Amino acid sequence: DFSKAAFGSATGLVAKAASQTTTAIWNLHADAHDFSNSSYLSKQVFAANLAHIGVVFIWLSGMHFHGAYFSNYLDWLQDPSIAPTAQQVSNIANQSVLNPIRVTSGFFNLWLAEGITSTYQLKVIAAFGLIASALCFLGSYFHMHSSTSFTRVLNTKLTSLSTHHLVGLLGLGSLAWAGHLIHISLPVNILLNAGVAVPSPHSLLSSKAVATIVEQLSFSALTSSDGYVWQPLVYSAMHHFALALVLIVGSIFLSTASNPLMSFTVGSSWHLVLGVQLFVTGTASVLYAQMSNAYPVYPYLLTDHPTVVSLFVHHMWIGGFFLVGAFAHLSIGLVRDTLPQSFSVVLTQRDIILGHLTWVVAFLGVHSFGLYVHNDTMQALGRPDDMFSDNAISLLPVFARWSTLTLNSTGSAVSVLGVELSTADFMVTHIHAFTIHTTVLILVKGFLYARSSRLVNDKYKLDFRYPCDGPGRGGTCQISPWDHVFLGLFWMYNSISVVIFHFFWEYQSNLASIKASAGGSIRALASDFELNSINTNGWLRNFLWSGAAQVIQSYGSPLAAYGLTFLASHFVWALSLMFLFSGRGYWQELIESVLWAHHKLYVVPHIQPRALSITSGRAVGLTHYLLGGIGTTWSFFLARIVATA
Amino acid sequence: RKIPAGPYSVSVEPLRDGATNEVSIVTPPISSEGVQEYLSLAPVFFMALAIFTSGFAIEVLRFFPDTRYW
Amino acid sequence: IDTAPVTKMKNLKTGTVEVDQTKLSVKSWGHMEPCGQNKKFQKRIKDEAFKLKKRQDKYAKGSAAYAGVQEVIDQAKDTAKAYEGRWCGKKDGLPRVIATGEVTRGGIVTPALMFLYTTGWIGYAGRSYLLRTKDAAKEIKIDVPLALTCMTSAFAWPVYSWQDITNGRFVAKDTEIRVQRMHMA
Amino acid sequence: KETSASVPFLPKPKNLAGWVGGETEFDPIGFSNWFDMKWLREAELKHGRVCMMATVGFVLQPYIGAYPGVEMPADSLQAVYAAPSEAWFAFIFAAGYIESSSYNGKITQLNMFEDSDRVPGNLGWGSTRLEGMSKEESELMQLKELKNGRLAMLAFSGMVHHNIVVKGALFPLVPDGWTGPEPWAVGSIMNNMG
Amino acid sequence: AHAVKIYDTCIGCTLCVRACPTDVIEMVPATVNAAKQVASTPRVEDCVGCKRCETACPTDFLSIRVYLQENEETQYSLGLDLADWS
Ligand code: CLA
Ligand code: CLA
Ligand code: CLA
Ligand SMILES: CC1=C(C#C/C(C)=C/C=C/C(C)=C/C=C/C=C(C)/C=C/C=C(C)/C=C/[C@@]23O[C@]2(C)C[C@@H](O)CC3(C)C)C(C)(C)C[C@H](O)C1
Ligand SMILES: CC1=C(C/C=C(\C)CCC[C@H](C)CCC[C@H](C)CCCC(C)C)C(=O)c2ccccc2C1=O
Ligand code: SF4
Ligand code: SF4
Ligand code: SF4
Repeated sequence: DFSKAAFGSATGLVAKAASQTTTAIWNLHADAHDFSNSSYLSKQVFAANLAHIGVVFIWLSGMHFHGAYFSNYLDWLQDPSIAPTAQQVSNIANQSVLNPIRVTSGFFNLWLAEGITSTYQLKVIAAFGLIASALCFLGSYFHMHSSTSFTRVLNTKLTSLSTHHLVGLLGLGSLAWAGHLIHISLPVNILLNAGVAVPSPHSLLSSKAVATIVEQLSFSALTSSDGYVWQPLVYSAMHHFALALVLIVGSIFLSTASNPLMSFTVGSSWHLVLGVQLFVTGTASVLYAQMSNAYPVYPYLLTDHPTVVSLFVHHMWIGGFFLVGAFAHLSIGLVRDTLPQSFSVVLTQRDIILGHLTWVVAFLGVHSFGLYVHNDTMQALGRPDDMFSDNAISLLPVFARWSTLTLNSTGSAVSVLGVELSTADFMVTHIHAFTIHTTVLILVKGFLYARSSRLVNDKYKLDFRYPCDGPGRGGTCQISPWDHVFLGLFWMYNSISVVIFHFFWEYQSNLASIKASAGGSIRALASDFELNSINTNGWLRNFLWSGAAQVIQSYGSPLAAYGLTFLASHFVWALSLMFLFSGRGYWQELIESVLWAHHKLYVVPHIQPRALSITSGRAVGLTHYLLGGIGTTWSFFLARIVATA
Repeated sequence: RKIPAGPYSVSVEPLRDGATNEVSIVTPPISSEGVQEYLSLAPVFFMALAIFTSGFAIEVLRFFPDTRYW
Repeated sequence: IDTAPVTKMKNLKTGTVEVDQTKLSVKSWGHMEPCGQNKKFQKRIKDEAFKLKKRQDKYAKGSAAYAGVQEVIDQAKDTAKAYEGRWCGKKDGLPRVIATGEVTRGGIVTPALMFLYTTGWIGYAGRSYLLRTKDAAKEIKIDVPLALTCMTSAFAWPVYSWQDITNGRFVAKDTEIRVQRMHMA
Repeated sequence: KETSASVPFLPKPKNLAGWVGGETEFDPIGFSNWFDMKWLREAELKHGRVCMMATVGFVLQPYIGAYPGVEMPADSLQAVYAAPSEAWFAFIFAAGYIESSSYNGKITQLNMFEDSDRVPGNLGWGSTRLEGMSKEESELMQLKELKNGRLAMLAFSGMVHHNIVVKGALFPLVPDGWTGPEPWAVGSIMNNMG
Repeated sequence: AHAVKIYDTCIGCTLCVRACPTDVIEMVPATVNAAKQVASTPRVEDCVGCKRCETACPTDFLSIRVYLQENEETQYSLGLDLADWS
């Protein structure tokens, strides 16, 4: 019965002759998670969320298992300066060169921040992660097959959901983590930094340990508690306690009696909630990426440069992807709602908002890339004093160089964070602003021109994802909100690539500058980024071509895998070009000739070979483009930062 | 089924009288014929074939490293 | 101030092109020699062994990593001994593949035959399944007993295929299949 | 309802009704329902015959020496290495001719038992002895052949793997100072602390 | 003006009429199909060229054919909304 319905999609695919094509298979994959509007839509969504939680628990259990069995975590504990490796590679083919793979996910620093000192603890965490994944799968099953409809959670029970998330989940989790810190993560780090052995973590919950050995509640303990690797954990514990208190207090001191989803259908309500949630998660990922190197929070984290770079770049990419998906699902919710009258002011200011954003994007692009091209031209013409640099026309970011304010018992973050900015920082920040504005322009245009436009006046009848409306009106390709998300994903790729390039070059420049020695204290400019990141040629020479030596000379070394992934990423990126530049009709005719060749030999497949649909071709091209570009940057960054740091 | 529940539900109808001592097995009513049919799907069958071929190649490479007998 | 290395042509004004029959064999070619006495190949093997030993020295004696690198070293030694019979140039030392057609060490005829048999097996198994399952349902839903029957029965593809080709059951008449005649031929 | 005589906790498998070894009706997995029984019986008979000849060869090879020149190794596994190339080619040619003329080219699972009266495992080598006798006696002889075939299949597998574990000849079983087989080499998921 | 044509294979579906976003196709009586009606395009000047009519035609090939004529673009064929040429 249930097993029969497991392949029910395939049975329906083969039931009708119209669905006996490869296009039907691609539609079956594309419409996999597109849970259609029905009485059980909310059940399906919640069960899918719980299943994903189980999948993430499987991933966490696997990571802890690798830390327990296939990692040098104990050696890293004895010497944090060593390379953290947590992936053994068996001797198959000839891959033995890369047998220890330096993991840059920061799990060693995280576990040290959690008070984990024995691989047995990692084994226990892996086992409990598998147990939690099993429980999540059981719950997802149950909710999909036997539970409440959940249709009231976004409109009727939204107050209960929001209040529970505010108090229970968020506040109680922060409070519990503060307790964990104060009780086992601070004392274990104390006894590790002091090198006085670590007892069982439960023995710290004895009321006879340092909890009552001394009642002094400041920075004074046995011998000399002057460990500065330990203070970030103290600050984290204080932050979590304060955050739990403020969340609990403000939740009961908040109205929360305003649900803007009364006017939206359940499917559109789910899509809008997903969009806003994706926006919040993406901006949180970007904020964490900035704060990871802005503020030290994990033990021996800043010392491990590949880990810092990987965390920053990964979370920037995830934030960009989720920010794009936010507008994607906002567009889906708007176009799939029967009466989305809520966005009346913005659908009636469609052209005003879009055109002002268009001017903003045009202005930012011309100005930023013209500063860059002007510097390129002046340096080429031998006119370094006409460039935009510190030794020339100076675009000093004055608004950056001021945070002075009345003290009122504060410190540290009352300034520009102790870093001086120059013309290169100004220009690259404006490049970032322009690229972000262009991505937002594409996404907002897709949202606004989703139900109707001056070109096509019934785009809401065409749903969210359609290839075009036809070659009429001069041509109407790529008008769909899906196609706007498709272009916004390219522009997000461009924006985040430039952002991570800026971060990586600044990071390497700072590492080289702090490698002055000790006596060298006039860094002049030096600061390879600050001196060279003012030209497109400067980038192309001193960042891409300069750092590519590590990734292209990695053959025969443990980074040969990074070199091979570099090549494979280029290959996938050019294959994307193949998919993006070409069109469905040609490939259909080529498949017609190939299918004649098949029929000539009595082969005759019945699932009729159809080339990828227009939207499917665009999606495949975009997937390959993102994979190739992100993989190239991944291989390049990792090889450069592991070989040189 | 007046209460809106999803298709293929192992849930008893929530509109019941006083507490019932009834047996409501929460396990999927799967079928051996259905399971065999599902594992015979083109994705499942061909991914299993690909896994078998890949593992066979892995073992051949392990026990006969490189092309020593060329 | 000099140009690229100038090569010397044969001013073949004799009116005949002489092909030496004794030079139609790998052993008679002056630019490739067996890997056993190729000094460059031996140097490559020595460098590989030295690098493997250097990698091994990082890990202490008796550790699992030491044993892994030791097995890698043994594999490299056995591979070198096997490759000593190959043909590897005179200045590169990298073993070559001889695609002339001579049955030699590192040749192509035997690998070509093995691959062609295997993939004719694959194609004939697929074609037999499609012929005995003329249905999209059985294409999306693989009939595993029948599929494996065809797969294990395609071992006789080279002879069955030729019999069908010569008996007209393999190819299809051009007037019975969907052929492109939209130009109204 | 009906249950298999051999396996009382499993259903009685069909397609084993009229067959030589079908009275014990042993088929738990149930390849009977999936495959043609004629092909399964032909394969079982061929495996049994091949393995009986293989068993007597494996036992008697270190005895009956070899071809003038080759040294039949005591451990019969190395006889493939000690075999001349001409001997291997002759063996391959003989096996190919014997197994390809036996079915007139219908030597495949799709075409072997498609003609009509292809009796499973009846290649015509002395079938006249069964042409006489009395049904029950002929079926008894066929059952003797089947049971010996199964026994020799398992026995030859055991001989090969005994020569693998001992790394020696078959007959000097459990050499002096055995103390159990050597632990298996090469890595695994449990070798790298799985 | 993108020329739009109707051929004998039309079977009076009226789907091409319902698919037109500018009221180009129109159903005339005829004695060639069982439906006793055949599409016609008397208002081709309004045809934008979207080929929605071709997407809705069930015949083996398009009984209604839209031939794009890029050298004869019109404000009605180009779908101009902010520019007037009349
Ligand atoms: C919380 C995260 C989240 C969730 C729950 C959803 C949920 C949904 N999205 Mg969505 N989306 C998200 C984030 C999310 N999205 C983000 C961040 C983006 C921007 C990138 C998008 C962009 C997007 C588009 C453009 C569309 C959706 C659509 C959908 C719906 C159907 C999805 C489907 O069938 O996919 C099925 C699953 C797949 C297709 C997965 C295939 C694998 C992908 C394509 C590539 C993965 C490559 C992998 C990472 C690399 C491989 C490893 C490598 C080493 C080889 C569903 C409601 C579709 C829709 O119609 O909505 C109604 C739709 O058209 N989304
Ligand atoms: C868009 C970015 C950009 C910017 C800001 C500059 C800036 C400059 N370039 Mg330059 N350049 C650029 C791109 C850019 N370049 C590119 C892409 C190239 C390659 C072709 C060059 C090639 C180039 C050369 C070859 C030379 C310069 C030179 C110069 C300098 C003098 C230019 C001049 O005469 O100004 C002209 C400025 C104006 C006419 C005014 C326009 C801006 C006004 C103020 C806008 C006001 C808008 C207003 C506020 C709207 C509101 C009004 C309302 C309130 C009423 C100046 C620093 C020269 C130099 O060496 O100087 C250092 C020079 O010889 N440039
Ligand atoms: C029954 C399976 C089958 C058979 C007999 C053939 C046979 C043929 N194909 Mg073909 N093909 C197949 C599947 C098959 N194809 C599939 C699944 C695809 C989609 C990827 C293609 C895509 C394809 C293209 C694009 C071309 C051919 C071409 C050809 C011809 C030249 C041989 C060649 O280049 O092969 C090369 C084969 C491939 C590149 C794709 C192989 C993909 C897999 C390995 C094949 C599937 C095997 C099947 C699943 C076995 C299942 C058995 C089981 C059900 C029992 C030849 C008539 C060429 C042609 O027309 O030349 C005249 C040509 O240009 N084919
Ligand atoms: C059919 C026919 C004919 C014929 C015939 C022929 C050739 C008939 C041949 C029958 C034949 C040859 C039957 C062999 C059985 C071998 C068995 C059962 C093996 C047992 C082996 C067993 C049970 C186990 C052995 C162990 O090894 C194991 C597993 C582990 C070791 O540590 C210990 C030992 C050693 C104990 C005619 C008459 C010639 C002409 C007629 O026209 C047609
Ligand atoms: C190539 C191409 C096709 C043809 C693509 C098809 C027919 C998809 C089928 C490709 C098969 C499924 C590839 C299978 C995977 C490959 C064998 C590679 C992956 C596995 C290897 C790495 C071993 C389109 O349909 C198309 C449509 C619209 C715009 C552009 C294009 C386009 O560029
Ligand atoms: S080119 Fe493709 S996407 Fe553009 S209008 Fe024509 S069919 Fe539509
Ligand atoms: S859809 Fe096609 S067949 Fe039907 S009436 Fe219109 S033109 Fe004629
Ligand atoms: S192309 Fe569009 S506007 Fe023109 S006739 Fe067809 S449906 Fe009407």
